Amino acid sequence: NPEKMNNAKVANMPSTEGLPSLPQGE
Amino acid sequence: HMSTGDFLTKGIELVQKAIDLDTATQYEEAYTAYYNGLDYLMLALKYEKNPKSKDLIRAKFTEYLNRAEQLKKHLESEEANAA
Repeated sequence: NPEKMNNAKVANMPSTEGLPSLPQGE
Repeated sequence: HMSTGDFLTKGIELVQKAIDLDTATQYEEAYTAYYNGLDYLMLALKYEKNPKSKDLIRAKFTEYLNRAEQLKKHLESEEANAA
């Protein structure tokens, strides 16, 4: 079932929201 | 372990790798994986016909693009300071 596969892959895409902010300065 | 097509899968596998590299503070390799991943996800978007899938891929693409920007701003800043 290609449709359900595709939908599942999209649903489970990873998140960056746990990653620490990366500041830049001098 | 490589074939043609399957853009979505390739893109997701690379970003999964980027996030682990990112987590490990290996930002040079992380960035490379992010942009490789993003190239594939862009292709995925181009040929995605399901509007909901497209919206969701696009939302994630944006998030990754944002992270990748942070890493490049960091990496090039660092290189300049090394001089």
